[PDB]
Amino acid sequence: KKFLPFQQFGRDIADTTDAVRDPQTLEILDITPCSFGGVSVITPGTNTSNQVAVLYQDVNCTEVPVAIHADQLTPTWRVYSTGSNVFQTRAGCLIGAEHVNNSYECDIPIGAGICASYQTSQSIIAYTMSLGAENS
Amino acid sequence: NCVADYSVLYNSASFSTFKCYGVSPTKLNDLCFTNVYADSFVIRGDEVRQIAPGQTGKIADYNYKLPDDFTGCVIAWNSNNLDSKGNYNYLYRLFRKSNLKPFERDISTEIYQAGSTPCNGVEGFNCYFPLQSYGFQPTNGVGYQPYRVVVLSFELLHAPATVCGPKKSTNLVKNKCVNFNFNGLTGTGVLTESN
Amino acid sequence: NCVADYSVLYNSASFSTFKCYGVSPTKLNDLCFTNVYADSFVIRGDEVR
Amino acid sequence: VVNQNAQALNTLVKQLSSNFGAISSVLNDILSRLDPPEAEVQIDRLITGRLQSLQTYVTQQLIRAAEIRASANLAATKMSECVLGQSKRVDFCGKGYHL
Amino acid sequence: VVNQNAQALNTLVKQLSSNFGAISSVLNDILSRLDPPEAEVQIDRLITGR
Amino acid sequence: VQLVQSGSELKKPGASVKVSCKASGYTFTSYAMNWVRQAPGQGLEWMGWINTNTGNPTYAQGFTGRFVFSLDTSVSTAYLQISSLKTEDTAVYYCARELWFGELLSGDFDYWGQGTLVTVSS
Amino acid sequence: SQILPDPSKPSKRSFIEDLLFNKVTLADAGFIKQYGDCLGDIAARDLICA
Amino acid sequence: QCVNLTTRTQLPPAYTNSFTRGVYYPDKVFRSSVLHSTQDLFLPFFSNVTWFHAIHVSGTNGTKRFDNPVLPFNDGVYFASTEKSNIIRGWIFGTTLDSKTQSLLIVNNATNVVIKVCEFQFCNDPFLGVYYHKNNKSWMESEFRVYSSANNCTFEYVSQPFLMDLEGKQGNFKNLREFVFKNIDGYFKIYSKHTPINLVRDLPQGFSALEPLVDLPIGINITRFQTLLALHRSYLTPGDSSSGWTAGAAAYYVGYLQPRTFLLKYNENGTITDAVDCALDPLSETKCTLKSFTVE
Amino acid sequence: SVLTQPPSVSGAPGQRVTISCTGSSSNIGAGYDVHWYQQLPGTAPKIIIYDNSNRPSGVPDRFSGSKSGTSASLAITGLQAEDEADYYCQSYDSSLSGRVFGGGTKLTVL
Ligand SMILES: *[C@@H]1O[C@H](CO)[C@@H](O[C@@H]2O[C@H](CO)[C@@H](O)[C@H](O)[C@H]2NC(C)=O)[C@H](O)[C@H]1NC(C)=O
Ligand SMILES: *[C@@H]1O[C@H](CO)[C@@H](O)[C@H](O)[C@H]1NC(C)=O
Ligand SMILES: *[C@@H]1O[C@H](CO)[C@@H](O)[C@H](O)[C@H]1NC(C)=O
Ligand SMILES: *[C@@H]1O[C@H](CO)[C@@H](O)[C@H](O)[C@H]1NC(C)=O
Ligand SMILES: *[C@@H]1O[C@H](CO)[C@@H](O)[C@H](O)[C@H]1NC(C)=O
Ligand SMILES: *[C@@H]1O[C@H](CO)[C@@H](O)[C@H](O)[C@H]1NC(C)=O
Ligand SMILES: *[C@@H]1O[C@H](CO)[C@@H](O)[C@H](O)[C@H]1NC(C)=O
Ligand SMILES: *[C@@H]1O[C@H](CO)[C@@H](O)[C@H](O)[C@H]1NC(C)=O
Ligand SMILES: *[C@@H]1O[C@H](CO)[C@@H](O)[C@H](O)[C@H]1NC(C)=O
Ligand SMILES: *[C@@H]1O[C@H](CO)[C@@H](O)[C@H](O)[C@H]1NC(C)=O
Repeated sequence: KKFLPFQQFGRDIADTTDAVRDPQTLEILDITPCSFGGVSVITPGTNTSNQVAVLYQDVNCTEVPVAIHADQLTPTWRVYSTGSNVFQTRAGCLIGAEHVNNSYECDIPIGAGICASYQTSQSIIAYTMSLGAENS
Repeated sequence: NCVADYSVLYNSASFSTFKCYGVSPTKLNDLCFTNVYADSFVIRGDEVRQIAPGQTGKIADYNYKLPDDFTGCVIAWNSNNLDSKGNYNYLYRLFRKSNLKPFERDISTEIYQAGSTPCNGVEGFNCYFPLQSYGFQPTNGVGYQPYRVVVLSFELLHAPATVCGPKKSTNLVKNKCVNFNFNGLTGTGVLTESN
Repeated sequence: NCVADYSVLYNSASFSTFKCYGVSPTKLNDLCFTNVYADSFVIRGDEVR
Repeated sequence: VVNQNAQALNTLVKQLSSNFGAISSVLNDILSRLDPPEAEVQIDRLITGRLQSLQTYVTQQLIRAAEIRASANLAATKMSECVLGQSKRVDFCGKGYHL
Repeated sequence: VVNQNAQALNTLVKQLSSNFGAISSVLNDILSRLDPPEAEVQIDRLITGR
Repeated sequence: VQLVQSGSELKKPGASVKVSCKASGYTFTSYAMNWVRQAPGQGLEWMGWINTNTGNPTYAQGFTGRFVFSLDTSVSTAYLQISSLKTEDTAVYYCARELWFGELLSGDFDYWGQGTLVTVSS
Repeated sequence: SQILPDPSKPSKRSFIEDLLFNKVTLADAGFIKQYGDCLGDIAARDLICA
Repeated sequence: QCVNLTTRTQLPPAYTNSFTRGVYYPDKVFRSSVLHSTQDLFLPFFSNVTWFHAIHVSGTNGTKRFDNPVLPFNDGVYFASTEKSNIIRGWIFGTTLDSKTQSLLIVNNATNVVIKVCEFQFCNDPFLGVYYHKNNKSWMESEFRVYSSANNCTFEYVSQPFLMDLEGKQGNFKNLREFVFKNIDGYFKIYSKHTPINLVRDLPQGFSALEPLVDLPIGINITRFQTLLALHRSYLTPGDSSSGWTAGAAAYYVGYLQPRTFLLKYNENGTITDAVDCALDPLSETKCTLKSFTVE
Repeated sequence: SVLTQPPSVSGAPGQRVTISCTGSSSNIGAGYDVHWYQQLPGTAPKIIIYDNSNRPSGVPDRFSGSKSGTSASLAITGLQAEDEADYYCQSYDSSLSGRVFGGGTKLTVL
């Protein structure tokens, strides 16, 4: 952004600061907040089971411990922010879901054709939905 | 564990300043009170506004701080004929490394320093004794005469109360809509038996 | 060209009237005020209000 | 229909616990601690908060009533066609050739 | 439908620019400028408007 | 507090075998790890213990060299490795939990594992 | 016989209609003579009284 | 006067797991059959709690572990103790503990419970000496060394006189005392509950709700705290006052609170039976947001 | 082993049988405690008495033991059918031996 000379800071349509200038080196910066509160959880009924999987909405699986600051949280939050069963899709990042190549009828919808269900050694699986039986 | 007749204090002319925040002064005798606490000290008179909650100042930050949810009353009156004589016994704190928490005191007399000087009990460069006295004289004008301040703090309906107003307990009536009063808790309705 | 802390003016006893509206006195030094106008006069003691 | 009505009714009841910035959420507490020269500045915050909750509840009830109105009109149309006669329309009176 | 959704979202974003009688439309300036006893009075108006 | 060990193994003489022990339900670095063997139809023998903090083993008499004690704190699983297996090494090996009290250990084995059966035969 | 009403039950509901009535549960306290209670009742602690 | 303690085995402490402990009543308002959210200082679920021991084992050398160290005092602490001979006799709270800033003292010297907030010149190693004679079977205490001076004081509280057993029980721990200390607006709020238990050598697994015990308007600045312990002297411990002693088996746990969100469950009897930590795991966080302990 | 145990004991159901144990001045005479373990056939050993007098949680009141200087003993009261197992004693000897277990004693219930 060509900051003509003494024009220092910036704001968006919602008057929140998006650009600013360092008062010492006169360099130009861009501003993007970092809070995150949009978490989603895919779980079966409590009368059925107690296993729980969590979807991280619209965030990459490689940037989870920085956006949520998991290292300053409980280890239970850390183990659900970094684990073996970590999957990235169009909807976001899933941690705890067991990705499989099979296709079944949708049980718990997530988005972008991704559905989860409880499968037996019981665990929460994640799979692409099936439109139906192939026919000709 | 008493009955507090508040109608002998605010109606009297002995106090030149009387205001309350959590309750109205006229509605003090119809409520029951839990854990009433009384604080008392002497004020030069021109900083009595700092005793009010949510106010900045020397006495508020470093001598006596009130919380923002302070439910109580502050009582102030002139005491020039009683405390002044050049009375140097009434001291107050000027400096501290941090602002005081609400409802706390600091009687430490360590030597304050305002830089990199490692003063150890010596009033060196920018090293000061943290306490000074007013020096109340009878010839002092308004704003410098000594003012005795009494602060009351308490809780409301948090527990079975021990302090109550000077109101007699009437006979209990039931099965008709009446204005009840249970230790300061008022309302209207039929009071039904229950087990 | 101020590096002056704003707290030193009102912790002294040399003042009599000091009440601020737009900026709270507790964080005067925490904000940079670009430029400051300094106006002064002498009036009677009952005209302070 | 049962659960949304129960949830909205419980949300209506639980909204009285909010003080909306006042000293207390109990009307009798303000009336017993304050005088009408200075109690009315605390009452109207509870008036505005509770009235706005009542506006929100009735608005949601009106939207839900329109949804039931669409379903009831569909149910009356299905009753007047599938029950009172035979419908040539496809997949209206169930899947397949309706009898 | 697309234009109605875009207009509604743009109006929702633009409604944050209103101060609703407060000294400023941004909460950070009020928090960095005022003590909490009057900051809460500003936040009441801002919260009510939003 | 569970002490899950590995399964049963059948090994030839002169070979090497590794035995793992999973611990859970407790702070693994707080308690010392102990290993106790038992020949079939015989008494229990204590071949030593290994600290969970520093990982230094402390073998008993006759178990030096052939027996290796090791662990790692990522999974918190103790390891028992035996080299140059002979016929007299056929025994069940048990894991014992002992609180880390200091340089002098107590005599309280509160929890024991299910045991690991190793048989050396041709 | 499953859909026609039967004279055995006091109500004129059929077997299918009786199954439909029993399969509906309420998360709130039900509408059954609720002002017969909440008056002279010791156990006046429920959702429909409040 | 003051005497230092010798022949002790100085060792670093250990850690253990606190299974949903430290939950206390946030207010004195009766609730029943309702889930109530709250915003207050609490012990987070499955947190690391520091382990301390006061155990002198038998043998030639043994391990004379007698740990009463100075520990930091955060915005809130959680204290739990398993006792069989009433070894823990209270705590001390303050900032410097050298008669430069005033400090408070909570000591139970058998007969009375003493609460004093004075200018205490605290000892380097405070302890309480209990003597066991052999001419008869008395278990009196004759040593009281907690502080050096009590020059300036501002608060004083003495409870009614009573008696306790002071007996050297040989069995396992049977009394579990849990404490929660807070310092908000000069009010030293204490939450406590005495619960019988039958364990051996660990913090028990379970849930408990601590009732409010007493509120102390003190108004002092507390940054550090230390725990008082008892001491046994008999004919089996020869030497001077610095070495002729034995510990007597006892243990306690020290944990730190944290500003958290809790979902509290009240049963039909009006007692807290379960709690949900809203910042522990996404399952309990969803339970907290949905305000349901169950979720379809 | 340094700790010496009887080979086997027998007794009727319901009466009292006492199992003895002897050591030396370096294991029991040195002041170290003696622990006792019960091992059902095919299962892991289970300690029933620790610190010479104390029963862990869940242990029935029929089990009791004591020590007297160099020797130590354990007592069984009210024998039943489920007590048919092998009992093992252990303690701490000096540093040349460390932990020393007993010889084992099979208890017979007629
Ligand atoms: C117990 O030992 C400690 C040292 O570990 C003694 O501590 C004194 O500490 C002050 C400041 O904390 C020093 O100025 C003194 O010089 C220390 N004393 C000595 C002798 O070095 C403590 O005094 C000892 N207790 C007793 C009763 O002597
Ligand atoms: C401020 O000082 C730094 C340090 O010398 C220098 O790099 C920078 O260019 C200066 N900025 C201005 C605007 O003078
Ligand atoms: C709940 O679980 C029980 C068994 O634990 C089962 O019998 C019952 O049918 C389940 N209920 C539902 C609604 O699935
Ligand atoms: C699933 O398919 C991917 C390629 O799309 C393959 O790499 C992977 O091995 C497959 N997994 C299974 C279990 O078949
Ligand atoms: C407890 O400490 C261990 C290491 O000492 C650490 O891995 C773990 O995350 C800690 N847990 C908590 C709740 O602090
Ligand atoms: C145990 O005590 C004896 C006698 O004081 C001493 O010789 C020996 O070194 C001690 N043991 C250890 C490990 O220090
Ligand atoms: C006998 O016991 C009493 C109290 O039980 C005690 O005060 C006294 O000192 C004891 N006798 C001797 C000689 O110590
Ligand atoms: C209390 O402290 C003062 C110093 O501020 C001192 O002069 C006085 O002697 C102290 N009181 C007592 C009883 O020692
Ligand atoms: C209490 O004492 C500590 C010790 O340095 C100090 O940092 C702090 O400002 C004091 N006040 C409060 C309120 O913590
Ligand atoms: C509740 O109180 C009743 C009456 O004392 C008692 O019988 C019952 O055991 C208590 N607990 C529960 C869970 O009902």
